[PDB]
Amino acid sequence: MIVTPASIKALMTSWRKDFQGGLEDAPSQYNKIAMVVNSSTRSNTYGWLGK
Amino acid sequence: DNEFLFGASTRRAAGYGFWQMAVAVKGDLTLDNLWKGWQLMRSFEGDGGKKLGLKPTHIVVPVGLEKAAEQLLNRELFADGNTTVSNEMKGKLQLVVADYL
Amino acid sequence: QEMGRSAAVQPDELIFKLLKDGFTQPCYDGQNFFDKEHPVYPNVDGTGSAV
Amino acid sequence: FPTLKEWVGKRTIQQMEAHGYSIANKTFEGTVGISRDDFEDDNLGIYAPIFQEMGRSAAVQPDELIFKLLKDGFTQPCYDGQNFFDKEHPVYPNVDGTGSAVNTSNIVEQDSFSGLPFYLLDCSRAVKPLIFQERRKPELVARTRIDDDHVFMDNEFLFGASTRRAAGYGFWQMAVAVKGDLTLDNLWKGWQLMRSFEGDGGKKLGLKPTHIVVPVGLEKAAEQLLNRELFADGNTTVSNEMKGKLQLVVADYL
Amino acid sequence: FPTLKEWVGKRTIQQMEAHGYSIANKTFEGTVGISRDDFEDDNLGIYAPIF
Repeated sequence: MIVTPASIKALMTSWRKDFQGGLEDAPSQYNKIAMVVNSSTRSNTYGWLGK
Repeated sequence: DNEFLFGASTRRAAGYGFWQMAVAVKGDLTLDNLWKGWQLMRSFEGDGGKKLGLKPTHIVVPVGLEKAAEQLLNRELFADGNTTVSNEMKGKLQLVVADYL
Repeated sequence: QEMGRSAAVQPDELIFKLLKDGFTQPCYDGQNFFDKEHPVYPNVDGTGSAV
Repeated sequence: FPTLKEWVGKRTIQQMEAHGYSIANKTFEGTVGISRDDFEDDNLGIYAPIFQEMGRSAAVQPDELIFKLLKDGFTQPCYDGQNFFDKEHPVYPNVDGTGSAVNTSNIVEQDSFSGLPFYLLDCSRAVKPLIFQERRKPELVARTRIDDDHVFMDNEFLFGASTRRAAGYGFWQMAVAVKGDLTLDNLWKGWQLMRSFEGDGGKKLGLKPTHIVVPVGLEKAAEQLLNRELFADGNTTVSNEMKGKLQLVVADYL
Repeated sequence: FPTLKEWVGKRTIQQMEAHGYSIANKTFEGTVGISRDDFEDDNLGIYAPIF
């Protein structure tokens, strides 16, 4: 039996990438309650007329 | 500096619409509180005495109130005070269990 | 990929934080979004004694 | 990645973290011996399926290994240094794992309980809670050559099998142990505990149990809870709202 | 390897050993600055052999 040191025995591992994405984020569900509007300048102004 | 830099940037904004189309219930997720919110929202009026037509469509609850939501909206026959009764508010509302992502 | 996901997640963190702290942020009529004093004037022109 | 923050002056450079975990393989053996004369001197074919018994004896190890994992999940460690089922899993308020850690719980405990616990896992995402790594495929050897040293010097046949494999844990956020009765309240408590876990920095993870593992002695309660269409919830007949959501795994701990 | 002996009887199984050693490496930097004007009027070519 060859008495190898501790560091050499610790280097004798194989790298596996099964844990790559970590834990996935929660589902996205903001489109159900919000209205999406695109702005083109410094700010948007909205205006409506009373009855 | 012998450094690698990774950066991101976006230009977005979030704002409020009409206050008349939302109601916050600061209570327990019981049938009575849900109906109170429903009727309170249906009682809203516009300026000058006009009668708007509004009624809830969505219900948003934290992830800590999932038990009460599933035991109230997704039960065909549930308990109404120690007697088994039919559920009259099963498909009326859409449940959104938000994690506040 | 991680920074792309972090950028993508933001619209939900924005919208759902808006409902949550809706008791303090102001809305169009001047008061907070969730409030117990939201004026409803008796005249169409927005002039009278608010209820 | 760090959460996006409002840009007022100059970009503030932040930090991230990386994690690591290791599982070590172990070797296994099993052998049996029958004399050559007795093996070759049967006409009833009674000693014939020794090779089949070899295969069926080495094909049952993975189940034993995996289920012995869960059972002793309160002692063996996970990637963060604590035990798999522990009430002190550190969760930091910064993405780079730097700050005042708050101890998060992985166990649901009932007062003065002396029964068999049951487990709730989430086997839906890319990484399953438990890992089973195999180093070398099992090898089955039957020493029957007439010039074999043992055959030559002892007139005895040797039948042996050997495997080299191990098993380990995955993410602690994807498994919850309930040390309590198998009732509706405990099941929902475990569900809500699993649903409330979040990563470092306030990152919201979407986790939801998909399997429930119970021992053989809890099959009565499991079948009385997850299969009854109309059950009793507080001395009242109400519809089962958790029928068809979880998958039952009655493990013999093979 | 163990020294060879005279083979009388059965062989004896001896042992061996292994060693280890690691060296870490460092980074060195060095810089010098010259104005654009004084470098772009080199008719002679005196500042050119700085590499």
